[PDB]
Amino acid sequence: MKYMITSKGDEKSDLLRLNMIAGFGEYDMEYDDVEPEIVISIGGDGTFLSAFHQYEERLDEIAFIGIHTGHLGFYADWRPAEADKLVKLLAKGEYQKVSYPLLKTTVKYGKEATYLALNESTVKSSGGPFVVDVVINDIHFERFRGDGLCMSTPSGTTAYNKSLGGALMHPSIEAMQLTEMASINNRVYRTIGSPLVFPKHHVVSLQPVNDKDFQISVDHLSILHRDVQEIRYEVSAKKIHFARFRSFPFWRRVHDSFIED
Amino acid sequence: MKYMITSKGDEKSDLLRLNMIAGFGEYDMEYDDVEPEIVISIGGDGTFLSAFHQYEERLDEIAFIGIHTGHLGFYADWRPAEADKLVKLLAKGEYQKVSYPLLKTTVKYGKEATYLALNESTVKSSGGPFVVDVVINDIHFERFRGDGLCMSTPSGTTAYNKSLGGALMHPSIEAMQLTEMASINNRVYRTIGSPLVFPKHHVVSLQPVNDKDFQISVDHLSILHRDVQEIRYEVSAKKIHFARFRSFPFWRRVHDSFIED
Amino acid sequence: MKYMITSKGDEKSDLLRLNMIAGFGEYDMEYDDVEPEIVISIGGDGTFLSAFHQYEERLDEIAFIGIHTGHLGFYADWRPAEADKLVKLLAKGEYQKVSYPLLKTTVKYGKEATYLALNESTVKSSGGPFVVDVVINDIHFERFRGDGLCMSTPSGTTAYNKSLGGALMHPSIEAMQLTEMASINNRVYRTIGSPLVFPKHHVVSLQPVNDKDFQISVDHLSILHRDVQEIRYEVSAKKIHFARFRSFPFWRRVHDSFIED
Amino acid sequence: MKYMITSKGDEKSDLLRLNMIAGFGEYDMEYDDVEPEIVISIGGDGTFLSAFHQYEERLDEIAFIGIHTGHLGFYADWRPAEADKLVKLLAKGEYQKVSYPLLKTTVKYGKEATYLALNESTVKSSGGPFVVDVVINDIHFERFRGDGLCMSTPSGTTAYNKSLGGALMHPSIEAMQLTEMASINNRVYRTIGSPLVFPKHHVVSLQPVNDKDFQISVDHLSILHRDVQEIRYEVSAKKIHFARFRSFPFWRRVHDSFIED
Ligand SMILES: [N-]=[N+]=NCCCCn1c(Br)nc2c(N)ncnc21
Ligand SMILES: [N-]=[N+]=NCCCCn1c(Br)nc2c(N)ncnc21
Ligand SMILES: [N-]=[N+]=NCCCCn1c(Br)nc2c(N)ncnc21
Ligand SMILES: [N-]=[N+]=NCCCCn1c(Br)nc2c(N)ncnc21
Repeated sequence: MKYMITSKGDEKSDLLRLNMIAGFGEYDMEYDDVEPEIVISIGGDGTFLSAFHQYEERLDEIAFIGIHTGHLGFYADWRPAEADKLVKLLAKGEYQKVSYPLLKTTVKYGKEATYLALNESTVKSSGGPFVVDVVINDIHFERFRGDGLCMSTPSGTTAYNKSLGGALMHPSIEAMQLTEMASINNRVYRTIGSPLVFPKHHVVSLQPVNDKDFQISVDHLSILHRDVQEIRYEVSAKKIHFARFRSFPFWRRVHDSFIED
Repeated sequence: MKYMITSKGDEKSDLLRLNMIAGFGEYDMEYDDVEPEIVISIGGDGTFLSAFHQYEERLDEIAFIGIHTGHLGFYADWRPAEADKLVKLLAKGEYQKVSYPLLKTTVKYGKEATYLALNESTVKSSGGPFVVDVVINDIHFERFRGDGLCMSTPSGTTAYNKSLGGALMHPSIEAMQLTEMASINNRVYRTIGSPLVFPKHHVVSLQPVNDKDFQISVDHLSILHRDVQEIRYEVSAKKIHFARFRSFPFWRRVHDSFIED
Repeated sequence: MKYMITSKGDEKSDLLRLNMIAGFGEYDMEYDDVEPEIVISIGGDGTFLSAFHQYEERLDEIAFIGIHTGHLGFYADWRPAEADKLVKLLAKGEYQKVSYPLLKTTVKYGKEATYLALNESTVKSSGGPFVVDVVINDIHFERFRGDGLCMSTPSGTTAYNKSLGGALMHPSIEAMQLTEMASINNRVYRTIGSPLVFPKHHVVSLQPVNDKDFQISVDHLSILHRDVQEIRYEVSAKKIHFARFRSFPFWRRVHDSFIED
Repeated sequence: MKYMITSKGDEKSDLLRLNMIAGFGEYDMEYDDVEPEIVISIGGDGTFLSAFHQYEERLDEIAFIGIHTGHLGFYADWRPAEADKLVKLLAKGEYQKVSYPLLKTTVKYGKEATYLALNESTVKSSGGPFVVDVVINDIHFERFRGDGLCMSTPSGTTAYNKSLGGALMHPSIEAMQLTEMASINNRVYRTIGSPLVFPKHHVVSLQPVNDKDFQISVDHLSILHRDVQEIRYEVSAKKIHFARFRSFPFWRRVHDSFIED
């Protein structure tokens, strides 16, 4: 199969990449970063995020693999000492795949721009106060007033969603979680406060009240959008496919990253 | 069909019950509180909880309906003014049903006792300090130290789970959420802190460390269990079936109860 | 005495201002917005904040008064219906004063800039990730990693400090409170998480780790500072003096704003 | 001076106690556990709590010292390796003292019982639902509905108060902090949610609404009180006096216990 390898850019990740290319050169494996069926990221979860968005147009044709040359990552979750064994079983093929849900973010202008997120998408205010009306399935739910909102993927719950008090969902649950950032709550302004978990086909809409410019982020990318009229959140029909080669449970992956290792 | 009606016991709930029995007497409807196919609770969510556990041995043969004579409830969510229209469309039959996930709680002794919960099951310490080892899918996850733990159903997320910082899940998501109660976290003792959402077939086990007596609650019921050896939490294969007669979205039901009405 | 009146700028606040000037014209009261001893703000807490920072160079010579033409404010906490009675007892003089603590914020460059805050001062990152070392009384306390930090005055605890989970302090306590914004906590990075309350003379220092550009806010004002080397927080020796004319307890003021009114 | 030493009861704490008595026997130091001026606790913070309440009738005549034979404590905060140096400088006298605020808890029946707490006092419900009206300085503040309340001393903020989201106050601030336990908040029932910090002479009163039986705890002690009519919280006029022998800042003590050591 075709393959390619991204690297964090530091010394050890580049050297581990060339070592796997040399190991791949001993098999029926052609290097190709244009039409690959296997994408390997070496470095961290951020390096994996770049590899995902780099090939987010062909998600159904790629099995992703992450190698962490630093601390353990939730996507780059295979030690460098297992690089040589990764190459062989990848070269055989006939491995099983695992798929995670993704977040679909739509932005409408007075024009439309859609995005896909592996971790989360956030909405903050371009300087001024952040005020939006939250619409769930065409029903007005609340008028949010604070620092912003964060809609997280299941696997993204361990990232920014966790710092905002959100819960950690197992990535086999096709859903999305919304969390609040420093919400103002007084006798006249009311937010739900609790994080919200939405199943598939549930559409969460954010609609402006005053300023129509929001700082919208999607994973690592963050762009200021002007004259915004609506932000639509829903579980994406597209999924990301990992190459499963051993057994590393998500809760074990959560334990090693936050409890002890 | 056979039917029965429970009442909160106050004046208006009893009078609304006799009015529906009289309205039911004008149809092919026999009253029977032993083998009913339709159970109506009048009062509040607590009155509905009693009706559920009263017929929790025959959940697949009953469509539940809740009427709130007081404030809006998440299970008793139909106004008394709609009692006369409930009777007629219930008498016709040919309504659609909706099903919610339930929580299965297993307790092992040096003997076994299983339970079903509509909202949540909690574990606290019988006087002394609460210490348990949390085991997720036979893998040790953490050693919890605090006031206790709460495993909530999807519909139960709006109850005790909400007061503990847990997220609100849509009841169409077959899952269960675990929350922490006043967990102690220092340089040597570590808990995850974030709430955890577990899909079906995921088994969460609580195992004692010192004292084997815990105050285990299941919905409104709470019993002190002695010489406890294991507490097993998992999404139940059994479900509760409501009688759907109009359109009352869960998020609309959340809005009316916490934001404004 | 000399006096001046600021107004929110809308119709009713301007008309209430001219009405008090006319009422003041019936006494030994000269209007002067350069050297006043009594400053009246009409509008809201934001209008009061502007009046404070407008005369923050002469705080020991001014008694402040706030009138809310909208909802109740914690500084603008006197109804417009009491405007005519405010004018008379202000004209008599011989009222008692009440004083609140202020926050002193120092910023050092490779040059020094000091500021005074009535509510709080916040530190966020200019685009990139926010990382600082927190130094309390010259002892390294923690390496913070997240969205930012907020040091609040006692009276400022009801503002942004409250949205960040901070506690509400009575303004008679000469202290300052620090709160965290979306702090990242994993097995390798650790923050205290709890808000911290510091007495007088306690100096809290924030020191950069990578980027030396921070978005530093002080009350409503927010300015991007570049090549920052240190941010020093401490309870200010200066205080703000209100003109006490009735009895409005802080906890009563908290009750009317968040519980019910 | 007279002195006495309490011990956790395990082997090393008893042996360290007899070693200090033998070291004290080489000075003008008489052992006396009835009228001592110096009390030494060996073990942990719990052992120190027992020593405090054991001599809480003569707090103005005693300088307390805590030795931790296990992990670092906030009261037992001197290593066993410094036991021999503690004995000598204690025998010289002429050390400086440091004093911490205490919590005064009053309970009224249809009779009165007062208590002193070094960490905190908690109020929970004897089985049924916990509902109280919170009265601050004779003004009704809120109707609390949840699991209970916790009023903490400044030094007690690092204990149970920290697990409940409360802030950490420096013990030089004569104040008390109130925190909420799993408070229920819906459209009809409202709590402040934020922790509250009260200065001296501020009296916080809890008054029953239905059940007059509460599980009231004071530090380690916990007693069920029946037919309760009022619970009064205020900063105590009495203080605890430690024997200062080196320099161990409270924030350094917080750092070593929660961040790293
Ligand atoms: N706030 N904040 N947090 C930033 C986390 C950055 C590292 N990181 C990435 Br990039 N993705 C994940 C993920 N899915 N889970 C956990 N950490 C992750
Ligand atoms: N802590 N605490 N909270 C007690 C809530 C009691 C009322 N109540 C019942 Br009973 N069941 C539900 C439910 N599913 N959602 C919301 N309120 C509910
Ligand atoms: N986040 N956020 N919150 C902004 C609050 C703005 C209104 N406001 C002002 Br301006 N000052 C105070 C104060 N001291 N207490 C309460 N509200 C206040
Ligand atoms: N929940 N819960 N937490 C129990 C803490 C028990 C140990 N411990 C004692 Br006993 N007193 C203190 C104190 N003042 N600070 C920190 N830990 C303390």
